[PDB]
Order: sequence, then structure tokens, then C-alpha cells
Amino acid sequence: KPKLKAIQELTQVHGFGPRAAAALFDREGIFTVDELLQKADSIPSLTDQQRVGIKYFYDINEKIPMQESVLHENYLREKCMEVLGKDFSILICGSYRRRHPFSGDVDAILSRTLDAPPLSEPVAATGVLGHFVEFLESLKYLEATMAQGPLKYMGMGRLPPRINTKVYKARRVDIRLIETKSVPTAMLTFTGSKNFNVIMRQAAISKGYLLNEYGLFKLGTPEEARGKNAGEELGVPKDELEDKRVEVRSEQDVFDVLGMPYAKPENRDP
DNA sequence: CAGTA
DNA sequence: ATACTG
Ligand SMILES: Cc1cn([C@H]2CC[C@@H](COP(=O)(O)OP(=O)(O)OP(=O)(O)O)O2)c(=O)[nH]c1=O
Ligand SMILES: [Mg+2]
Ligand code: NA
Repeated sequence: KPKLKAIQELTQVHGFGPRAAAALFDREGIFTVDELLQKADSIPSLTDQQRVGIKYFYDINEKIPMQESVLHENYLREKCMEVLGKDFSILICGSYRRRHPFSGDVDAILSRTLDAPPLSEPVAATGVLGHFVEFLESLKYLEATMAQGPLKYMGMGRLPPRINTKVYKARRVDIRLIETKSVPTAMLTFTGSKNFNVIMRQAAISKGYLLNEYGLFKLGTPEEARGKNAGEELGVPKDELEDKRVEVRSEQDVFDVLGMPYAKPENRDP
């Protein structure tokens, strides 16, 4: 049992799951978070992402008050306009959009507007997420990176000091780049809650649909339906899946097609 | 697969 | 339930 308490302890750190916690206990004799923090630098196996979880342990365990999330929203929207221009927009989802007084992180969607001209390739292929991230890094807002690819960024963002002088904690910031036609389904997914998404996706299954952030897809009967995911690359469904899309313009559209009563974001905590 | 949205 | 990065 000694290593069971250790695992439950060590998995409190961002980037450490049961597997990594066991290795720490067995190969390092480390059994407390406090020891992990004091020793991390002398452990070479740790990845760059685990190192961020350790360095920002204090900040990461503090919740963000709604008033500060409003400031992150305004900041990201302004910087988006400055460096990407009017073709793009930022929307903050997660527990903030569900109107919780506190949130664990900042969940942002970056997407092209309905008015922006259509592209000839997936928007992710333009490198735009990386350009936006570099801009935020030059401003010293983004100060550490956990993971980054062409669709999803996870890092630590800190609002600049405001003038007495107010100094802010670094916060977990997640940015997802989403195609225009996928925005209504991405708003559903990234607003959650987690349990709400599972319930709605189960409802889809029962009616012969696939629901994800990219769309609502009508698969048909259980047999007609029959490797990384259901069939998307760079944020775009493969043609065979795209052909199944039921176009939607609003969250309400999705509730309606699935025969579920509409719920406001603040009522999505089952 | 591990770990996190 | 379904998905992205390492
Ligand atoms: C974990 C998880 C999350 N999601 C969606 C649904 C929510 C958003 C945000 O995730 P968060 O963990 O930040 O959720 P949040 O509700 O924003 O709460 P915090 O206040 O940030 O903890 O992602 C999911 O589909 N499957 C999952 O396993
Ligand atoms: Mg969140
Ligand atoms: Na963890």
C-alpha cells in the first residue's frame, strides 16, 4: 500500500499519471509531491511538459475568479485582432461560459468568421495557431509551453501587471483552432461540462449519429456505421465522413436533432 | 499507449 | 464519448 498513497499524491502534479507516479516511487524512491519539486532538476527522464507542471505547481492549484477570466477574454480578443486581423475571432468557453464564479483554466476557441473568405486547405495548415502563439510569447503573456501542435496549444499565460501595482498569477491557457463550419459543435464540446458531453454523445449514438467538436454526422444503422479518431485530419473530416454531416448553425440545432431539451450553458452541470 | 481536454 | 500531442 505505501506506493498507493504515493501514486494518489504524485498524480496531483500536471503531467503525471499513475504510470509516471509508479516509476518515480520505484526508480527514485520519491513518495511525496514536496520531494518531487525539490528534486525535479536532478531527474533527467522527466519530459518538458512534466517540468512545467512542477515549476508552476503553486499557480496551477489556484482557481481563476470570473473577473480575471473577463480580462483574459478581452486580452486574447485584442491581441487576435492586432496580429491576425478581422478574419479571426476568439471565444472563451469552459466553466467560465457556464457562469461559474471560479474556473480551473482558460478554454479558448480560435476560428475564422462567417464573413472571412474560404481557404483552399485546412486552416491549421496555414500555421496560424503558431503565429498567434509566437505573438503572445513576444508580449510575455505566454511564458511556458506544455504541448503544442497545429490544432491545440496548452501553456501558461499571465496578464501583464496593472497600475498600487497588481501582479497576476500565471494561468493554464488552452487554445483550440477550429474550422468555421465546426464552430457551433465546438462551442458545445469546449463548454461542457465533461459529463454533459458524454450524455449528449450517448444520445447521438442511440439515434445513429456521431457527435464531436467538428460536427454532427448521421451514420445510419449500427451496421452501416461499422485509427486515431473517427476520421479527421488537421481538423477536417475525411470526405466519407464529411458526406454524412448534418449542417448546424446553433447549439440549439444539435439539441433539436437529438431530441433533447435545450439547456443554457449555466445548466450544463449534470 | 499516457496524460489531459 | 471522443479527441490532440508526446
Ligand atoms: C476533461 C474533459 C473535458 N472535456 C471538454 C468539456 C469541458 C472542456 C474544458 O475542459 P476542463 O477540463 O477545462 O473543463 P471545465 O468544465 O472548463 O472546468 P475547469 O473549471 O476548467 O476545471 O473540455 C471533454 O470533452 N472531455 C473531458 O474528459
Ligand atoms: Mg476549463
Ligand atoms: Na496529474
